[PDB]
Amino acid sequence: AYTNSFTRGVYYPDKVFRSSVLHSTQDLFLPFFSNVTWFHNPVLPFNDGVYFASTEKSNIIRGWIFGTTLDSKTQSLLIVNNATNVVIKVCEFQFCNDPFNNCTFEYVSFKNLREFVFKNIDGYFKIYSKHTPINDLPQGFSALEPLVDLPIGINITRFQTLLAAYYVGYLQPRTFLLKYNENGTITDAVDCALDPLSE
Amino acid sequence: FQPTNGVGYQPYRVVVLSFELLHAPATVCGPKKSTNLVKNKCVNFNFNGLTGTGVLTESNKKFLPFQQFGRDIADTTDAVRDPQTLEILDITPCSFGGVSVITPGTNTSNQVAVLYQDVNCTEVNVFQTRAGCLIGAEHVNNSYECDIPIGAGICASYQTSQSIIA
Amino acid sequence: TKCTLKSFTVEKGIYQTSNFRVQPTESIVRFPNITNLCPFGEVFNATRF
Ligand SMILES: *[C@@H]1O[C@H](CO)[C@@H](O)[C@H](O)[C@H]1NC(C)=O
Ligand SMILES: *[C@@H]1O[C@H](CO)[C@@H](O)[C@H](O)[C@H]1NC(C)=O
Ligand SMILES: *[C@@H]1O[C@H](CO)[C@@H](O)[C@H](O)[C@H]1NC(C)=O
Ligand SMILES: *[C@@H]1O[C@H](CO)[C@@H](O)[C@H](O)[C@H]1NC(C)=O
Ligand SMILES: *[C@@H]1O[C@H](CO)[C@@H](O)[C@H](O)[C@H]1NC(C)=O
Ligand SMILES: *[C@@H]1O[C@H](CO)[C@@H](O)[C@H](O)[C@H]1NC(C)=O
Repeated sequence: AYTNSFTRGVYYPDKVFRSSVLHSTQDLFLPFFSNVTWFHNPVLPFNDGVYFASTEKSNIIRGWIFGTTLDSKTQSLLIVNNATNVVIKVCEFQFCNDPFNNCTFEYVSFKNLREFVFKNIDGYFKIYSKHTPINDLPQGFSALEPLVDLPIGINITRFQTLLAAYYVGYLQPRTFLLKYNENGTITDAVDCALDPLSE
Repeated sequence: FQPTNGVGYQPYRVVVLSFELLHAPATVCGPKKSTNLVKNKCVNFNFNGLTGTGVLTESNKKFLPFQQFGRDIADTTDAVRDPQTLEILDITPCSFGGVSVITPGTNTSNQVAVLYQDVNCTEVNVFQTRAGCLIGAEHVNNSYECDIPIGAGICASYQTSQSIIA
Repeated sequence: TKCTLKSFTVEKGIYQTSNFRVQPTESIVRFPNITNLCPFGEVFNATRF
């Protein structure tokens, strides 16, 4: 299946603060009016990023799975919310073909829209997020504030999903034009290559 | 192992730290230096990542809870969030400018008066004007035709024993 | 002024000779509160080797 992500998927590309100034930045962004592979379980590729979204009711979507060969003999990340905290590992736990050991990291800590973004820039993990109430992907604009960072340097090519609806995009290297308001909040953006008026 | 041997057979504990390095962010690192904070002086700073020289002053900008820097329309550093106590500072380049030697005719006199351009000369008889601050010139409340123009409506001239007036 | 004009006499006017520049007083360095130190007290101070 397919659907059309109208205007979503803009994340603060850096840490500076700019007030009421139009800036033009080039990075990996989700192209405007793209297709998102509407879903309702299997593995997927990790071309250069993701735009995992969701519209859940009771936290049916839990976590994720990453990694190149997705089992032993090559490392593979993990993220889970097992009703306690977001346990993170880079271990080689045998990846069951239907899920729901010598490792070098660890960590332990429709009305929702858990928009997320994932990037393996320089092989290390980078996560953004924005958790918005809603009441079938709505239009509207909202930026993404970074919340985590993992210095792993693992080699990722593929990922998966654990267990409402969720979607998937793919980031691409496109130039935008961001409208910081006075508070420094991204308020609007223009895709710099969509069509002649935008150019 | 007996406590009353010599040192030769006497037990010793050994720990061997094997420092290994790969293409990793290398988080296992020792404490960095941290000096106390001084404001209102042209100091040579190095905040968490970035460096430079300026005159740090307490500010009133409101960063977002995750931002750290600030920038102008021309992409220049302007504000820094202090990593220890989260108060936002500003950054002003400590002043510079030019030196200009006013003279009447050397034929007339050897006395001059200097004008430092665009400073407050409180850290640089002594007069503060709108174009700089003038050193070595009386102030009159009268008005005449312009003799030696200076800027922003100030003209100085040599007048009566005599001296230089502005 | 004379040395910039290449003259021993200068007529009435205003001339520019040099440049003003405040110098940096001192250095300052800031970094986040260094906490979470290594549990080296766990391997050196351990019970049994
Ligand atoms: C992408 O979206 C367009 C418009 O919705 C659709 O026509 C197309 O089939 C979708 N898939 C691909 C691979 O282009
Ligand atoms: C990592 O440990 C596994 C067993 O847990 C072992 O088979 C493997 O050889 C080890 N890797 C290296 C590089 O020593
Ligand atoms: C991952 O594999 C690619 C080629 O498939 C290689 O260029 C890259 O260096 C590898 N990275 C790591 C961390 O092994
Ligand atoms: C900016 O921040 C202030 C501080 O809470 C808030 O009251 C205001 O709604 C925000 N937005 C605008 C546009 O002022
Ligand atoms: C200028 O200098 C000449 C000699 O060099 C002198 O005779 C004359 O009086 C001077 N005039 C003034 C106005 O100083
Ligand atoms: C000169 O410095 C003092 C102290 O910093 C300040 O109060 C004063 O306003 C300054 N002068 C001008 C003209 O701003």
